[PDB]
Amino acid sequence: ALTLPKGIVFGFAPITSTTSSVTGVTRAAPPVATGTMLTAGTTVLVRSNTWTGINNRISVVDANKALQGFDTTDTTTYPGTSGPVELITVGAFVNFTQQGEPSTSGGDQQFWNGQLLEDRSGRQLAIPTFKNAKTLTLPLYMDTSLPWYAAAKAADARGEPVAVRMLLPNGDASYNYGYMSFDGDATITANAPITNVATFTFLSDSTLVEA
Amino acid sequence: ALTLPKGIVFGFAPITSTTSSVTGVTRAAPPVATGTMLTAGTTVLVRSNTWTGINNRISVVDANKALQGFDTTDTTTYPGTSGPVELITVGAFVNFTQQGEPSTSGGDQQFWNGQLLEDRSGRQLAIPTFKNAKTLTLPLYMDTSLPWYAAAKAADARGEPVAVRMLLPNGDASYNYGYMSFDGDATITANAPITNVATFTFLSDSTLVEA
Amino acid sequence: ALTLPKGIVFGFAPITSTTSSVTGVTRAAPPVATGTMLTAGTTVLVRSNTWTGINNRISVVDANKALQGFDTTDTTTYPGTSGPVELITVGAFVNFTQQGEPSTSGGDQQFWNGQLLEDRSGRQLAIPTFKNAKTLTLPLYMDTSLPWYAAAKAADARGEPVAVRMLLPNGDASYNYGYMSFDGDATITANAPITNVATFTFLSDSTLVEA
Amino acid sequence: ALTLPKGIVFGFAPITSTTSSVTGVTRAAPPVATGTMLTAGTTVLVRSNTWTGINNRISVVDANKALQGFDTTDTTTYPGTSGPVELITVGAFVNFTQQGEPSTSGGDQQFWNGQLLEDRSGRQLAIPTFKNAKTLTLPLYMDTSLPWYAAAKAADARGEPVAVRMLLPNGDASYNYGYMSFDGDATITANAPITNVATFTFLSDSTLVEA
Amino acid sequence: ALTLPKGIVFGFAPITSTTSSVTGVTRAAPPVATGTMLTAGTTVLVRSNTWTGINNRISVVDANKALQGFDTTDTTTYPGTSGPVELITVGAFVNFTQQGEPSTSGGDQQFWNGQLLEDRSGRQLAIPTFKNAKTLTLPLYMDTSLPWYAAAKAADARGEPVAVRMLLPNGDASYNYGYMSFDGDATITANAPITNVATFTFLSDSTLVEA
Amino acid sequence: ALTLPKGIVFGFAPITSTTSSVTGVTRAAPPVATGTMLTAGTTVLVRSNTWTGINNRISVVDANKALQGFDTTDTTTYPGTSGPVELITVGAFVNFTQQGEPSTSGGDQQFWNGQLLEDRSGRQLAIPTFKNAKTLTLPLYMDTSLPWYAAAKAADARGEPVAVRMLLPNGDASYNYGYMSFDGDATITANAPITNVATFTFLSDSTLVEA
Amino acid sequence: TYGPILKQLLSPYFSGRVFPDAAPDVPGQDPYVIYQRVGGIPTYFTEGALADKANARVQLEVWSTSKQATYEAMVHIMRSVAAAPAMEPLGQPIDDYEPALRIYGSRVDISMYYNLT
Amino acid sequence: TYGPILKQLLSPYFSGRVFPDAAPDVPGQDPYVIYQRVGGIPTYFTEGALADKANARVQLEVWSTSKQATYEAMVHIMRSVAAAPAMEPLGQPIDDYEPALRIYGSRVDISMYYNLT
Amino acid sequence: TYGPILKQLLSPYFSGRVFPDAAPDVPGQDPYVIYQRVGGIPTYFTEGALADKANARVQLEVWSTSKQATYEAMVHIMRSVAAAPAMEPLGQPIDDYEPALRIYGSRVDISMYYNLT
Repeated sequence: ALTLPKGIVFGFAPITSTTSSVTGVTRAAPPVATGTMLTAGTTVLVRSNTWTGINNRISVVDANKALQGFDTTDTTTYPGTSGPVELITVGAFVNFTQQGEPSTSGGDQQFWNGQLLEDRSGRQLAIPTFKNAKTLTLPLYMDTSLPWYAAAKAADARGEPVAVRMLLPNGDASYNYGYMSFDGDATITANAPITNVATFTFLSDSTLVEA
Repeated sequence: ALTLPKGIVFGFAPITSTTSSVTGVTRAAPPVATGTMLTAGTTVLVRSNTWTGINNRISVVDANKALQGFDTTDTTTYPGTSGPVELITVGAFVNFTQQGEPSTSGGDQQFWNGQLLEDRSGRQLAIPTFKNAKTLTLPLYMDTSLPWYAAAKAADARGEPVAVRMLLPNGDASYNYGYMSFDGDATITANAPITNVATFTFLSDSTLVEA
Repeated sequence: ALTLPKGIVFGFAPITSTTSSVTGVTRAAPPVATGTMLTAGTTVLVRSNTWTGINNRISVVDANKALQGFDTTDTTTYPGTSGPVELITVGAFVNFTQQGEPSTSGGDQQFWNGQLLEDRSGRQLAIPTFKNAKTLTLPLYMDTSLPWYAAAKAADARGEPVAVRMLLPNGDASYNYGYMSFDGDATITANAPITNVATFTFLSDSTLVEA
Repeated sequence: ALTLPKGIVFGFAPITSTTSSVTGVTRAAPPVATGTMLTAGTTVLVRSNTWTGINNRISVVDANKALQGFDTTDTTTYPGTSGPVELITVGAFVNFTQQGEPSTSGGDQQFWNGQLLEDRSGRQLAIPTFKNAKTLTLPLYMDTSLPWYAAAKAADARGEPVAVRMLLPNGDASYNYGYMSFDGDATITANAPITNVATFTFLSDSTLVEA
Repeated sequence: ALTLPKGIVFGFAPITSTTSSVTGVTRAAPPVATGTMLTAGTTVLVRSNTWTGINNRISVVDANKALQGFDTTDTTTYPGTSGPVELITVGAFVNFTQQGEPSTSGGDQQFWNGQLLEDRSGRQLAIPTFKNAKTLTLPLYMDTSLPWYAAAKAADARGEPVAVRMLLPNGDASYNYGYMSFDGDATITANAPITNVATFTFLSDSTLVEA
Repeated sequence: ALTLPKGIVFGFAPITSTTSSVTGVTRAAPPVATGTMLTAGTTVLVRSNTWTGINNRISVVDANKALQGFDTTDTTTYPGTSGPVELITVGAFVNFTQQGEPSTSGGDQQFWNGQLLEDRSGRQLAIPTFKNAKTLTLPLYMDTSLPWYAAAKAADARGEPVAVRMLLPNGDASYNYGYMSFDGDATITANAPITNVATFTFLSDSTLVEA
Repeated sequence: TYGPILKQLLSPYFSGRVFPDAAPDVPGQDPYVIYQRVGGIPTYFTEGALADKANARVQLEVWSTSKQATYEAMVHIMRSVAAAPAMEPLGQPIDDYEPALRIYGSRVDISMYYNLT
Repeated sequence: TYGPILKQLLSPYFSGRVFPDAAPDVPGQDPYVIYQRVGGIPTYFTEGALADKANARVQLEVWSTSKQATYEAMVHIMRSVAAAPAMEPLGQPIDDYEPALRIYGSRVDISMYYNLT
Repeated sequence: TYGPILKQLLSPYFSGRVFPDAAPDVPGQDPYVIYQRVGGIPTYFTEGALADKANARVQLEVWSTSKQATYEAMVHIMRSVAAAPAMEPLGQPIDDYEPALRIYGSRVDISMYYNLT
């Protein structure tokens, strides 16, 4: 056990417009896209309606025809049949270099407050709802003549969601769907070199493409 | 890599009234001002409308006839044709001496808050907008009989934008367009000499005149 | 360079009612009061209307007939002709003794906030206005049988502006126009002697009578 | 110089109802009560109307017939004639014993805020008014069988002003007019003995009966 | 002097319904209940109306027929005659064991704010009113099989005032009338044993049954 | 540009009784006087009959012998051909000092709404007609020995509409015509300095005078 | 330590008995002073140069043979340094005794701004 | 310590009398300098590599025989290091004395960014 | 210290001259490395067991005879440890000199996650 935070390399990719409508996601096994012609090993967004937990997540076509990273065998909260499903292909990944110490922040949960009068001891109830958004920060060391600089600045200016990858040295990954802010401006300090900051934000659940 | 914050010398210049209207900014290459008679090597403001990212930035006429520091080859967010473009010539630069430790502060990003009710887990969305203004501070050591003192006090009293330069010892520069506040009053401390503060504020993007 | 904060002695003087109306302030040179009969070397307030930067400042009649400490050669923001000018003579200065460590506080600048929607990147503008008031504090060591005690208490009770001098050991001065609060009450501490506080506040710019 | 805060012993006294109406307070000298029959050496309140600075202060009848501690020779803010003056005799003083470290707190001054638009530099004005109330604290060590305990508790319960004395070891005094709160309840700590707190508050100026 | 906070043992008792109406409380001496048949040495509440300072205090019948702990010889604020007086007998005391460090908190006093305009110096008045409630905390070490646990939990659930005793090792006591909250839930820490908290609150003055 | 209200000085001047009628008012070009003796720089009241656009406004003589503020090209809204246009000079201008925060008025356009017969879906008529009456309230701080005080205490008794100036820092102006009033004194607020409410009112067009 | 502006200031009382960092081989029974630099506050401009004045915190020690002599020497040093153009005394003296030579000492810190060149 | 970029910078004044961590067996009566690395700030990228430049805080000591010589040597060192491409002096010099050899010392810290390879 | 995963990593450059806590009796003039464990971060589960991996902060020292040799050895150690599966270098090297043997030293801390069994 004890996964370690060493060797983690980040990276982001744009969302293209090529689309498919493969149907046949089976709830029993790790879900399968029946008859898709997409070559096994392409990261593809899933935007299928009529299902709750597969709204805006990201996965890879692998194994025979399945999208590993889903466990939709639970069906008391997963009613109906699959039907039509959207599949948008994601582009290539641009990898950050010269990074600092990532520091995830946020993700607290906001209870409800209010009490039933009848209680003799006047107990106060707390009902959990509305988990806060979870962000990420990743200080970088500035250099204008690097591939990630221009791509990050452009993807900031576009103002559209991207697909963030968090690649462990083991060979796994943790794909996310969310926005991506960038600074692109020097941050002078006492003696440390010029530092540059790239903030993240996740709009859905996280997946794990086991490898 | 690892640009270092040593030997940085600041400086500001007024904005004059001499104007031109050179047309012919080409999107493909580093943009070129066709047929301008301005001598190569003059820092000139650009205030051309109908384009988003070239509103109030500053550059130098160099190479053959181009203004290095622009990368308007992206055109999905840069629609139309150049047409008329304004060019205002900037004066000479007055250099600060006896400076302290610059400390950039600000530049955070203000998300949006709000949630879709339909989510079973009650996920909270964060949408990025409205990046905060980024300032700068630069403590100086007071001396009334110095060239920068009178110029800074006058440029404060005028209440008009100036052009701030951040000259690295390498020979590069990072021109900005923005206001410029000054203190001009003693700040007595325990034992350190009398200190004087000059605050900055940037109203556009930053350019890099490679040299 | 490097003016040092050692040997600084403060002091305040009342504002009398003797008045003159000398005319003829010339913008070109260090301004001159034409034909004034006041003996050279008297600190005199200037309350001349129709000019922006000479409203409530203080200076000394010196040299031949000029009031050193003014640089009204700039005239793009100094329009019109001098005309009538007021001159009120200031009394004698009462010097503080047994002082502590002065600590100037305040003088920050309050920007404007608000953004242009059209910006693709959603840039936020900051416009500088409304610099905060700048105060001063000067702890003293209490003694009832001293000349400054009665004068300071009376000048507090009067509730009128005074003229504050900040005399460097070199022989220069920095006259100010502003109010003057006093405590006049013991401030007992753990073991240090009884301390007494005298707060200042400046209602105009500061002058420097070079000597 | 350098008065030291060692050996200071506090104490309070009630205000009785015996009253007189001696007239003849002379502004020139240290003020004199003409023809009063009160034995020299009795602390007497002064509640004479039609004068600003002698409203609710306390003094002693001493010398020949004067009340040392007043300096009403200034008359530009002291208009009119004395006329009738009230004199209430104060009782005997009960002295605190087993005291801790007094710590005066408060007494700040609340400026005015607001700016004249006409100023080119947008100067902000600060006008001093409304000095805050000045309190005092004096931790004591609890003991029920002591003379000061019952007197302090009763004078708290009465809810009326008293006359606070601050007796220096030199032999001087600093009489005040103000309220007097008491705690009278144990304050248990980690290891220090039980502590008891007595708060003060001054409703007028302070006097100094030189001795 | 110097009472020490070592060996203090707390304890609480319920308030029963047995009542009497003994009359004859004499103001001169330590007050006496004339002709009461209650055995000397029983802690009895006093709820006699028409008197200000004897509203909800607690005392013991001792000496011959007096209730030591009262000093109602002051009568300028104690007008009228005793008349009818209520006496409710209090039950037996349950003593806490395994206690921590008590820490009294609160009991500050809230002045009034506001100023008389006429004052030339603009003095600000502070008028004392409305002393805050004074609480107490007493961390305990949890053990379910102890006599105080069940009694404290039940007396919390009842929601009625109790009578709190603070027994010094000398043999004295300090009875109070007030509520009593309890936690009754584990508070896990880093390494210290499980801790349990019992909060107090006093609704009247405190008495001292000298012994 | 985004200018700010910093040096916005307001002024007024009573109109004299002179009448100068020199024709030359056209529609193709700005109205121009031909060979008049009014040197440029002294403002003129213009109330040309048979021309609605210059009904009750005021400009200043500029060009060589002309007045600006009328350089339109529409023909259906400016009838007639020149006519008896009178030129009334306006007295010496007096500026207010120590101005407060201005206040606008209702900027809502009055309507003319009804109902139509041919509709089957209940469409409601809505025809806005004309803007509502405008007023400007400018609070002003206390002084007595200032010329504008006498000017206002005379202009309130005069009871005539006056030409009002609104000025800008860089030389611009806006000469209008409309009502004004001055309430005198007795505006006593809580703790701010005494103010003097002043009220304007406008009925016609306001010109713009570049300078 | 800037030697000359301290030696010329402290010479008249001690008759030139001021030494840097070390007492001479035979210093005598008369009081003498030893000064030594033990740090300071930087005065280095970020642009790439340092000012012509530099702060320096010096230490001082007087070593007489009688207690009264060293007390007077220390009080004179404190007065002359507190009434000086650019120096300021911080802290209070600390005593010391040397049994082998039977001499009494003292010690106080001084903050001073001297001319680098 | 990156030797060459310090030795070539400080050679002209000291005539090549700069040594790492130790003075030679017979160093002479002329001033000489000893430098030694005593820490720094990390420049290690989290991705699994370290940059081609690395910070290092070096120490410096000048050991002349006369006080004036060491004062001039230290001030020259401070000027030449404050007017340098990538170095910066932090702190102020501290003096020291060695009675056995009768030499005067000095000591100041330097922050420098050198080329790792 | 987990010996094998450090010895096999640092053997090729030093030819197997890595020793735990002590140099051998006759170590020679060639550079060698000494490692020693000086603390770490706990990895103990509260339920009553400890994980199969445990953190440990080791120290390293290279002792050559020439300055260049120890500089190269330290830079190689830093590179090889910063490009490693589970180790990370924290801090910067500190130099040292041993006059008796005339050898130059170095010292740097390493944070590493090793396999307990």
